[PDB]
Amino acid sequence: MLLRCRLPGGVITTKQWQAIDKFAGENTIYGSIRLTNRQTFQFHGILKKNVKPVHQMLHSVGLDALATANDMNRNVLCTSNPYESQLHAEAYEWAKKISEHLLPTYLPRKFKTTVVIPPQNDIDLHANDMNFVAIAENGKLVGFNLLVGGGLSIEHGNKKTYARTASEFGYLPLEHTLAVAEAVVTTQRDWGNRTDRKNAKTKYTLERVGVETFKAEVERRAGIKFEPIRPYEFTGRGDRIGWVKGIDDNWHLTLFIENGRILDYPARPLKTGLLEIAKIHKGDFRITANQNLIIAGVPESEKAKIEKIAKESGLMNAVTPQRENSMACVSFPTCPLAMAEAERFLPSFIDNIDNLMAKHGVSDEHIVMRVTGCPNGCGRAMLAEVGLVGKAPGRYNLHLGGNRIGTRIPRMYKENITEPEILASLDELIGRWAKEREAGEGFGDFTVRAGIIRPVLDPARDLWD
Ligand code: SRM
Ligand code: SF4
Ligand SMILES: [K+]
Repeated sequence: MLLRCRLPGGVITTKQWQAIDKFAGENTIYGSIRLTNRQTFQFHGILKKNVKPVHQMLHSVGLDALATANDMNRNVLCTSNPYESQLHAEAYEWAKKISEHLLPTYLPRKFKTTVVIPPQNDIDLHANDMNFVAIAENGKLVGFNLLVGGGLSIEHGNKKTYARTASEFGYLPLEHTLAVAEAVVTTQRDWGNRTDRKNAKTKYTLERVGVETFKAEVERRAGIKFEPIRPYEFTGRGDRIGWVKGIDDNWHLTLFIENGRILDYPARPLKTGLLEIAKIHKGDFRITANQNLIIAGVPESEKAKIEKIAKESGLMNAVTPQRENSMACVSFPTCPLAMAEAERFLPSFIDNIDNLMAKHGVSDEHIVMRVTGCPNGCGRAMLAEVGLVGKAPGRYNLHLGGNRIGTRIPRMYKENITEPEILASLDELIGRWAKEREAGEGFGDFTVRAGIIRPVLDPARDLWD
């Protein structure tokens, strides 16, 4: 009653879309397509009668789901809508090559990989084991900076677990990408703590052996020496909602989809709308790491026809910058591990946050705000400026002090509190931010600067109070 597709970089054809739309509507309990924050999609509630039909459906359009249980990798991410549009094709080709290279070495724990195009960190590289940060010259990839060892999962009350950001190893020319990817994976395979499953992730391996030790073994196995890191900076993690110009005469329409949940709602036929777009659209779709959808490669002559369907179906309903930059995991009703609501909580929670932002005169601003239903961390709250981590029904740990670009873990601020208490705290804090912030200063950076919360500087040692 849960299927998830392999879909490197989130790129899905309109023929593939029509097939998964038909299956979702006819052969699942919930009737939805759920976009995931690893750039793929899920069905919910597949009856026993429809388990063979769904793998045959995927195969009929060239898709595979083939998970996982004995076979550990997850979907390889790729920046969906780079500002330098010409870089996407090559970066996506490399995400596909890496994905195919790592198809079945049993790993100690699942392993997550990304291809990132600065200045966008939409794929949230610090949540991932292995990250290839693209470096380009003259519109062509020349190589990657490698960052290793991110991961967000924690267990409540267990100070031996922690979220960790990823560590820079150095730069590699493009030709060494697959050798380096294999070397990182096999080093983790060999050095990971297999016995203790809560200690098996690469983030723990790196802390046990040291970054230089792991890096040296990767160099030896890959047959390379890393070069110094080549400069890169991120400016944000959000999607580019609306129309942006791509390559040639093409345009990309990114649609905000709340929680990535695609279903026909009253007066908002989101699912039928996307089907009608799939039937006329000349290009592909791209599922983003923010659970949104890009209608990619629209010729200028077709913009008006695509926008008409999107507007009439509810897919272009205006929301605040705050809502565009908020995210939650699935949680209830389908997740067996859920402690508190996330997806079903987020719309009314952000309604309340929207009122606080307006009350303090910052309705045009945003705070990267995420809700995760339990500390496994799928909603990526442990990279948010404001993160909520489910503890029990209606109760969350409130974390503060991440940043807009996702390079710092937020420390826990208040433990095991309800929504009214969270909103009361955030009302006070957003008020202070609005009045005391420096020009362009984000909410998370402010809570650190103003001494509201201490920063997390070295998570393996200082995440836990
Ligand atoms: C759908 C998604 C959340 C979303 O709203 O988008 C999701 C949903 C679930 N995740 Fe995940 N995870 C999703 C991204 C993540 C991420 C974020 C990311 O990868 O960018 C994390 C934190 C990053 C990390 O791994 O450190 C994440 C860490 C987990 C973990 C904890 C892993 C660990 O190291 O301890 C579990 C539990 C487990 O593996 O035992 C888990 C388990 C689950 C399961 C399958 C629960 C289960 O084991 O039975 C969830 C199914 C819920 C449902 O009913 O659909 N999921 N999960 C994401 C699907 C991504 C995908 O296509 O593969
Ligand atoms: S964070 Fe917990 S509740 Fe949310 S989807 Fe992941 S496992 Fe389920
Ligand atoms: K979304």
